[PDB]
Amino acid sequence: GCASDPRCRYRAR
Repeated sequence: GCASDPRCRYRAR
């Protein structure tokens, strides 16, 4: 859900 979001705890991509 918040993978593309850098502010999220978990960062992907």
